[PDB]
Amino acid sequence: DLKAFSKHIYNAYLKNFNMTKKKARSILTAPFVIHDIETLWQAEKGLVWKQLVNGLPPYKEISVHVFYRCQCTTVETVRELTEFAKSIPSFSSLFLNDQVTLLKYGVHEAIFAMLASIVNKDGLLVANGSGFVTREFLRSLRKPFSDIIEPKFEFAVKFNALELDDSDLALFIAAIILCGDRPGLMNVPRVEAIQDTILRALEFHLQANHPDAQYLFPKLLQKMADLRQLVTEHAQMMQRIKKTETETSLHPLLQEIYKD
Ligand SMILES: O=C(O)CCCCCOc1ccccc1CN(Cc1ccccc1)C(=O)c1ccc(-c2ccsc2)cc1
Repeated sequence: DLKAFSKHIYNAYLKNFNMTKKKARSILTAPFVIHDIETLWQAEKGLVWKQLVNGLPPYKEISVHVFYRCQCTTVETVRELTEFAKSIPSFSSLFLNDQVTLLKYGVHEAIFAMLASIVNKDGLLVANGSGFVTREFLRSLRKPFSDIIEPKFEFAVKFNALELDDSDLALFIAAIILCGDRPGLMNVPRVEAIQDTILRALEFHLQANHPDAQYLFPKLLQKMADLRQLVTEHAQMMQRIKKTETETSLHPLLQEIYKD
């Protein structure tokens, strides 16, 4: 019963996401390194990006350009997370408006967790694993763009120290999205009941896949709390960019996510 619930979620994870954590870490341990303006120009003229540079909004400056590449990945990851959730029968049985509520308030927590896999202390992978942007370069961008990036590195390296595999992540992501505390949810008891079953699946999976791990499941529940604070800080910083970087465009889907 529950063993099949989990594997249904695991198959949805493998089907709807392109790069696994296993692949990400193997690459991280070669990609073209982006560490300065010159290598960023070469990467944009040399590497193959999911989003064609010509499709981005008009050029404004280096910091803004990186910010647009950031939006490309988060919007692409929202797309995959939406198909991942829709491949979960219990998620698809909710009314469409509750599905949107859960994605609206959940995808960024999910993004900052799942994409921790492509990050290490030195930087993170870009361009489908073909590039590697250095943390030092991202820190050298001008405020406020350097400010929004650093907190995610601190989380990702502490998160990666838990050594979750893709099977753990699949359940963990499902649990983030199916969260009963999201504002404006219609059928709270149903979402709460689904989240509880996912968490029960998570614990059963962990104690089998990580029999010698100490306190791993409560450690992950604390990371769910951390992610909420991370996203809260992120949304505050995004509202400051909207306010004072009027020249910077925001993808319409993210405008809808941050509309409040
Ligand atoms: O709110 C939104 O969704 C839009 C506003 C996002 C602003 C904050 O974005 C980031 C902050 C910290 C780290 C990474 C990202 C963005 N990001 C997702 C992510 C990956 C790991 C962990 C958490 C998130 C990326 O994958 C990424 C893609 C491209 C580049 C790049 C390309 C050429 S020069 C730089 C750099 C990063």
